[PDB]
Amino acid sequence: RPPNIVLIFADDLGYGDLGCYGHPSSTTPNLDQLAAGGLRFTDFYVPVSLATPSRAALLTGRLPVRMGMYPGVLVPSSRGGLPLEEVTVAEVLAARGYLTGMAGKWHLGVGPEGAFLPPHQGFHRFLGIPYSHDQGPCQNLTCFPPATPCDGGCDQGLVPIPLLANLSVEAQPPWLPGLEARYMAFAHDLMADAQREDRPFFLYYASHHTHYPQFSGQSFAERSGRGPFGDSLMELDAAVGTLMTAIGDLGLLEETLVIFTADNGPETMRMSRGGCSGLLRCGKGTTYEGGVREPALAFWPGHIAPGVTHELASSLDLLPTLAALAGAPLPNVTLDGFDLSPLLLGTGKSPRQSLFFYPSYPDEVRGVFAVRTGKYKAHFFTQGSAHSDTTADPACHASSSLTAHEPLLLYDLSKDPGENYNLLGATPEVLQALKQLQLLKAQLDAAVTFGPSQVARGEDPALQICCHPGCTPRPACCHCP
Amino acid sequence: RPPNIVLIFADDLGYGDLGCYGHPSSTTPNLDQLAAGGLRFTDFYVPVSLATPSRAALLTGRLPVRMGMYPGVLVPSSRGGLPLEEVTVAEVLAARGYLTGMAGKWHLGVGPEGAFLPPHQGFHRFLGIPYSHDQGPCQNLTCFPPATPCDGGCDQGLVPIPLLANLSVEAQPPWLPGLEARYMAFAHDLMADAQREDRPFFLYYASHHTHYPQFSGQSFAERSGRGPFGDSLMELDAAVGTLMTAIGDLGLLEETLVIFTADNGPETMRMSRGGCSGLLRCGKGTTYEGGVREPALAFWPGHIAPGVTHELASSLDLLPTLAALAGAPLPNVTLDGFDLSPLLLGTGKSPRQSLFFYPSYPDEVRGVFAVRTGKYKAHFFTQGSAHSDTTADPACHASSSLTAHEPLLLYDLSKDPGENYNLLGATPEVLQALKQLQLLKAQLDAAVTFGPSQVARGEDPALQICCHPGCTPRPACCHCP
Ligand SMILES: *[C@H]1O[C@H](CO)[C@@H](O[C@H]2O[C@H](CO)[C@@H](O)[C@H](O)[C@H]2NC(C)=O)[C@H](O)[C@H]1NC(C)=O
Ligand SMILES: *[C@H]1O[C@H](CO)[C@@H](O[C@H]2O[C@H](CO)[C@@H](O)[C@H](O)[C@H]2NC(C)=O)[C@H](O)[C@H]1NC(C)=O
Ligand SMILES: [Mg+2]
Ligand SMILES: [Mg+2]
Repeated sequence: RPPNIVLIFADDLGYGDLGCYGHPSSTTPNLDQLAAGGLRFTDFYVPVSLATPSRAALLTGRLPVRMGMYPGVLVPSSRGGLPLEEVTVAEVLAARGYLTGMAGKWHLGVGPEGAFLPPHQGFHRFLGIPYSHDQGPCQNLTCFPPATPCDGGCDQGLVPIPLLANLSVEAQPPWLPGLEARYMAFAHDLMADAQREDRPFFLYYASHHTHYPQFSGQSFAERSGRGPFGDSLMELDAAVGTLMTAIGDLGLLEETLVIFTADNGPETMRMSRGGCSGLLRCGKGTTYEGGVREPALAFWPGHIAPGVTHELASSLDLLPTLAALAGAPLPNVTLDGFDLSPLLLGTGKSPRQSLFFYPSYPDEVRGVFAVRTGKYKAHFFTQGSAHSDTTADPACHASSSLTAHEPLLLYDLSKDPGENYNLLGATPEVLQALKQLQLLKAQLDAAVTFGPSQVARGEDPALQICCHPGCTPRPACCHCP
Repeated sequence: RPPNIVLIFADDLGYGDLGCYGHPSSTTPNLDQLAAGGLRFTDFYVPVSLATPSRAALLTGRLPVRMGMYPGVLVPSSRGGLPLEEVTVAEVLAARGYLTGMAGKWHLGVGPEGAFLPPHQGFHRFLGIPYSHDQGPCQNLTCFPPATPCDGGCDQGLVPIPLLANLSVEAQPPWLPGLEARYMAFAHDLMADAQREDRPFFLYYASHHTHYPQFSGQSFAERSGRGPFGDSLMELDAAVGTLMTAIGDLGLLEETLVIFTADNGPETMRMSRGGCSGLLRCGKGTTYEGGVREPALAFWPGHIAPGVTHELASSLDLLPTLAALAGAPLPNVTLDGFDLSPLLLGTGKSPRQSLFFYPSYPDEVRGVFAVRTGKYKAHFFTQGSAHSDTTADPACHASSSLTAHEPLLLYDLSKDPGENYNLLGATPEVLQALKQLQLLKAQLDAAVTFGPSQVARGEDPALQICCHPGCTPRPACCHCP
């Protein structure tokens, strides 16, 4: 039968944050053990280094511009959302009869009467926050018990963060030192109900770690030895340990595929309360490797042998791989990913040779910003971001503005993953890579027409979720902790 | 009985070059397996990030300025050398009756009739090159067989590189695609003779990898998928695999302690033919973490359990640990390291709380440049280096000149290992760290008197080794390949 699937997606976590990706001070013992008994990717990517667009791509296997998920990210007042018409992974697995569930951050739209909420896009069960946890004021929230407050305040002028159960406000705001526990219990129940009914489950655990502001429950506060960002990552790692114990307990180890990855690179503007891209350059919000190249682990005892692949892979390849693996059929839409099951099961290579990267603010005159083929990556356009400010590398700062490069900038990632030495600063291998990259951009730009933007549909304060509907004064009357 | 000891010391290799320290493209399967069954350090250091001074410190357990090993490094014409009077590790183990042997780079002086060569400082056996392999012309050497030449030429105006056997020129220059093989065989014989005579051996394998220029034998050329720097590191890794097979073969696994580390950070001026410091800042020649913080593995089946320590350690601590472990007595000299055996054997903590860092060009008016206590590191002086040029971080370049900092620059390495956020840009933990660091520098600077420099004793071309003594014209007549 099709396997049970657990998909864990961390938030704003970098390529060099796990212990097993080199960090000297992180504490992530469950993830290290999951890498030690599974496949660790060195070259897995996401196509855009922001939250919404990354989350859309993972769930539909489709580049975000195809469906209007740009520019920037959605906010609480947002009129727009991932069209209902797109077929998510949960829609696909639901129809093969999976009990589907999601815990955590959705950030894929809310809408008039919550029409874009997960329960409309194929999850049977949903306990979570519908957008990032810092999108609503937090100067009064506790981030670390007993009463260490969240740092800095978060977004102002908005309803507190709502924890939701399907479409109902279960709390507003929730108590952050307790979210993990709520989420483990929801996960545990979903698994056990699925055993109960003889059916495979699909759990989508989209953690809030390690997005700003950092938080954790008391068993982690001040125990990772890397400060708040670590306490928070140690908690995500202990949630993973929990899912894994529960998989043990129900005797489901060899029947569950478990993937871990993250939506985008670190927010280095948070300084030492943000993540680390390791040897890679820059972070969140850019098309440099540090923003789009993420950690990725695939673990399935008895099906995937412990190792390290350098094959190309993308979050875009998850719907199709999982569809394949569960004998479910693919939507009748154009897809930008591929089935990676041969690579997972060790009977093949990855079919993916290229990757296309779009910036946070794309546009049809400029098209794709960077393309990777084999070991080479070309950048046609370059640009820093305020999510990546504060590091010593000036190309990452928001003062590095949009600059065009013709001839393109060319890096061989196998020797210069750090993207330091432009090879066009000659050889025949180089001229052949340049001609291929130039043609893959012109091909893609000529063939993709952007979907009309969801984010420019604007904002309506009246779409903000409220615990005490119709109350007054808005937004402070919404609440019910 | 005291264990057999193998000490492997790589050259110009960075903290993020091993596969197990995060690199995405290196191929180092034996070292990864050695980490997987042993202790991987995250915070091991060397006190100066140049070759000579690092090599002096490791062998004597003493800060290089105590014995005149500054500034810069020794050259072939150098009149000076590590005084005979210093007691090396090999001297110490010899007197407890170890069969002692060294293969590889010595760079600790040559002298009039080779008075500073290893055979005078306690090794019974020596097959190697007495200084770096690029210190003599290489435009005509082959670096990768069948006939790929070394890149760039190396040093000019000098005798070719001599391979030596005790004090005799066995070759000049040697064939670089064959060094590994010579070195494995010498190592194999030394082990097996030591079994034969019922005595513990001490092998000091100081590889030439991954110093410029890169080279390897044909089984590695073009097979690591990271280019020449990788082919070269893949060869060092396959030498490690060989030592390990040989340890197996003689049935010596649980009686041999094996340590791996490297003398100093990467030479990023070699660009993509140089190493990678990972998330750490800068490289070779600086007192930033990327120049002084090195990979370090301790492997001893049945004595050291597989893990990861974050305890402080230094190359300075090796003589005393090994002396302890072999029940040999310590020289009657002031030592700057400590016995780490409790940490190795899991019955203790490291005794080391502080580390003192000197620059490549030290002086008694300025004294130590950086000090680490617990998780904090202070920099009293900062400075870039031409060994670290070419990266995006401007503080590493040789155009960043010697700048004093009062108040000191203060970093908490557990949250900011990358040395980005000066904490003095307030708190009581901070003021207490500042006062302690300021006092550890003034204490050390007032108590260490520098030894008179060996390197300023000057140069005599006549000290250059010659295969065909008395020939003419010097230096090209020296040779005998
Ligand atoms: C809200 O929606 C779902 C689905 O209706 C709730 O559903 C589940 O709850 C019970 C068992 O866990 C059963 O009464 C329902 O059959 C079951 N539904 C399915 C399809 O499994 C759920 O409790 C709410 N979501 C969550 C967990 O918050
Ligand atoms: C040069 O010096 C050493 C020591 O004299 C040589 O010594 C070893 O060689 C033989 C066995 O390997 C024996 O004849 C000697 O007893 C032995 N010496 C010791 C003390 O072990 C050695 O071959 C030369 N160095 C090397 C290996 O190059
Ligand atoms: Mg995100
Ligand atoms: Mg060196």
